[PDB]
Amino acid sequence: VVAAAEKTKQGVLYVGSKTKEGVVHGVATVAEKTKEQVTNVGGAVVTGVTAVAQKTVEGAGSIAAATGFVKK
Amino acid sequence: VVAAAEKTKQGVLYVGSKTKEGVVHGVATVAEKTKEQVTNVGGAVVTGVTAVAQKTVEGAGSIAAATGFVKK
Amino acid sequence: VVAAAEKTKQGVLYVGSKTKEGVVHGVATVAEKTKEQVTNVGGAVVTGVTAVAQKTVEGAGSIAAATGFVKK
Amino acid sequence: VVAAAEKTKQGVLYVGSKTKEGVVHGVATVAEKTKEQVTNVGGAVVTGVTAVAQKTVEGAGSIAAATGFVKK
Amino acid sequence: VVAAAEKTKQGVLYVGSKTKEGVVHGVATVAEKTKEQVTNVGGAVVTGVTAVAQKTVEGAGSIAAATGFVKK
Amino acid sequence: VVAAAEKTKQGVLYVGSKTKEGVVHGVATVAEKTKEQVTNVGGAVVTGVTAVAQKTVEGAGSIAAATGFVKK
Amino acid sequence: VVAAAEKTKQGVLYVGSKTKEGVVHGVATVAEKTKEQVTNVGGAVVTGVTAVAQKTVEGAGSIAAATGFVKK
Amino acid sequence: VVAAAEKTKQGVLYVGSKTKEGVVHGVATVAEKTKEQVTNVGGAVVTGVTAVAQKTVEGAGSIAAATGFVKK
Amino acid sequence: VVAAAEKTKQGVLYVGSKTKEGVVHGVATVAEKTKEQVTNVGGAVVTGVTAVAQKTVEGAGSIAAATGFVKK
Amino acid sequence: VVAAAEKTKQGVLYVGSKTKEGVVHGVATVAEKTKEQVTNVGGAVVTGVTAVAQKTVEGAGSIAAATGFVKK
Amino acid sequence: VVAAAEKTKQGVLYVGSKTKEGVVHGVATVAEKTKEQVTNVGGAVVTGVTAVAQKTVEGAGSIAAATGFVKK
Amino acid sequence: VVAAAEKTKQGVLYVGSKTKEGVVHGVATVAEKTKEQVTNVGGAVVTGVTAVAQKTVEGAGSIAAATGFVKK
Repeated sequence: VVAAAEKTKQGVLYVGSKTKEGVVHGVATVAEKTKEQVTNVGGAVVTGVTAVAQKTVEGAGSIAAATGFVKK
Repeated sequence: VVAAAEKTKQGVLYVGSKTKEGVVHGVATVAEKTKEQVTNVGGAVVTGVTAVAQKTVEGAGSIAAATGFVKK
Repeated sequence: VVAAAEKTKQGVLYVGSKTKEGVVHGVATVAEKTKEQVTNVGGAVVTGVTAVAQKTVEGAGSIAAATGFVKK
Repeated sequence: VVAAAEKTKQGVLYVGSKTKEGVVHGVATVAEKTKEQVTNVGGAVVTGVTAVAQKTVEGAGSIAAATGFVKK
Repeated sequence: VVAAAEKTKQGVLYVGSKTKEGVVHGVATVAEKTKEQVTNVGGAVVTGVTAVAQKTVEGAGSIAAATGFVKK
Repeated sequence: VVAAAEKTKQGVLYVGSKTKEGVVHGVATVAEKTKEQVTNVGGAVVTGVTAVAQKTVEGAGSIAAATGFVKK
Repeated sequence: VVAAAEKTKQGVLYVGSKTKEGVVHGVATVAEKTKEQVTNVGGAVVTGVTAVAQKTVEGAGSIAAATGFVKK
Repeated sequence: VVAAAEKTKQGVLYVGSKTKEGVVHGVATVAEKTKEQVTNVGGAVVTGVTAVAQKTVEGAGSIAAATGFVKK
Repeated sequence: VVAAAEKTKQGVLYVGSKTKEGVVHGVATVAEKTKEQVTNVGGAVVTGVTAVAQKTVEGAGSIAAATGFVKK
Repeated sequence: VVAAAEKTKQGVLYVGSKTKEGVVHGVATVAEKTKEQVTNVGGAVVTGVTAVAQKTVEGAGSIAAATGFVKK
Repeated sequence: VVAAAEKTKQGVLYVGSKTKEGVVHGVATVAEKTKEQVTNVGGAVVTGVTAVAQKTVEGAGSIAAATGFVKK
Repeated sequence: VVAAAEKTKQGVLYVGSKTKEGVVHGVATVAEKTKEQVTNVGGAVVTGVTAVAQKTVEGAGSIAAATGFVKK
């Protein structure tokens, strides 16, 4: 799990949201009368009504993610 | 789990939200009469009604994340 | 878990929120009559009605996160 | 768990919130008639109605976080 | 758990909040008729109705956090 | 748990809060008829109705925090 | 315009209304840049969201109404 | 305009209203830049969200109404 | 305009209103830059959110109303 | 305008109102830059949020009302 | 304008109001830069948030009202 | 204007009001830069937050009211 980023040197961004009665649930877990469960999140969960990503990367960007599940 | 970032050197950002009766639940866990459960979050959970990410990276950016689950 | 950041050298940001009756729950855990549970958060949980991230990184930025779960 | 940051050298930020009856719960735990539970937070939990992060990093920034859970 | 920061050398920030009947709960724990529980916070919990972070890092910044849970 | 910071050398910040009937609870613990519980806080808990952090770091800043929980 | 009523002698009434955001306008008159207008009401105007009339007349009932408009 | 009523001799009434944000306007008149207008009410104007009339007349009832408009 | 009423001799009434943000306007008149207007009310104007009339007349009841408008 | 009433001889009334932020306007008149206007009320104006009339007439009741408007 | 009433001979009334921030205006008149206006009230204006009239008439009741407007 | 009343012979009344921040205006007149106005009240103006009239008339009751307006 190695991440690196380097940068060497030698407009209008409009988001308009007009909603009404917005109900958002990003990560939900409902367990009833069960025995064993695992909710494993290790990446990126984005939830919205107006989910906007403008000009996310304009330089050095590097996201390193890893998940592990071992059950011996 | 190594993260590195270096930078060597030698506009209008508008978000408009006009909502009404907004209910947001980012991370929720509901356990009733169960035995064993694991809610493991190790990444990035973003929840909103107007979730906007403008000009997130313009330089050296590097996010290193890792999760581990061992059950012997 | 090593994080590093170095920087060597040799506009209008508007967010407008006009809501009414906003109910927000970031991290919630509901346990009733259960036996064993683990709520493990080790990353980044962002919850809002108007969740805006403008110009987050413009220099040296590096977030290193790690989670571990061992059950022998 | 090592974090480092160094910087060597040789606008309008508006947030407008006009809400009414805002109820916020950042981190909540509800335990009724259970036996064992663990609420482990070791990262970053942000909760709001108008959660704005403007110009978070413009220099040397590095957040190192780690969590550990061992049950032998 | 080592944190370091060094800096060597050789605008308008407006937040406007106009709310009414705001109820905020940052960290809450409700235990009724249970046996064992642990609420462990070791990172950063931010809760608000208008949670604004403007120009957080402009120099040397490095936050090192770690949590440990051992149950033999 | 080592923290270091050094700095060697050789605007308008407005927050406006106009609320009414604001109830804030930062850290609360409710224990009824339980046996054992631990509320361990060792990081940073920020709670407010208008929680604003403007120009937090502009020099050498480094916060080192650590928590330990051992139950043999 | 003569009304008369005489009476000589020798259960469950349930109304259930569960609405949300109800806007009612019984008698409205909108005049803009006009010359002459007449709004003459002399009968019976009933306006509602749940307009219920149960067991209105069980005895002597007699409603006598009259309207007149003369323009010589 | 004569009204008379005589009476010679020789249960559960439930109304349930559960609303939210109810706006009621019984008699309204809007005049802008006009010359002449007449709003004449002489009968019975009933306006509501839950307008219930239960067992209005069980005896001698007689409503005599009259309106007149003369313009010579 | 003669009204008469004579009477010669020889349960549960429940109203339940549970509202929120109720705005009521019974009789309103808006005049702007006009010349002549007449608002004549001579009957019965009833305005409400929960307008209930239970068992209004059980005996001798007689309402005599009259309006007159002469413009020579 | 003659009213007469004679009477010769030889339960639970529950009203429940639970509101919040109730604004009531019975009789309102708005005049701006006009010349002539007349607001004539001579009947019965009832305005409320929970306007209840239970068992209004059980005996001799007679309301005689009259209005007059002469403009020669 | 004659009113007469004669009577010759030979329970639980509950009103429950639980409000919050109640603003009531019975009779209001707003005059700005006008010339002539008349607000004539001669009947019965009832304004409230919980306007209840229980068992108003059980005997001899007779209300005689009259209004007059002459403009020669 | 004659009123007469004669009577010849040969329970629990509960009102419960629990309000908060109640503003009441019975009769109001606002005059600004006008010329002529008349506010004539000759009937009955009732204004309240909990306006209750229980058992108003159980005997001889007769209210005689009259208003006059002459402008030659």
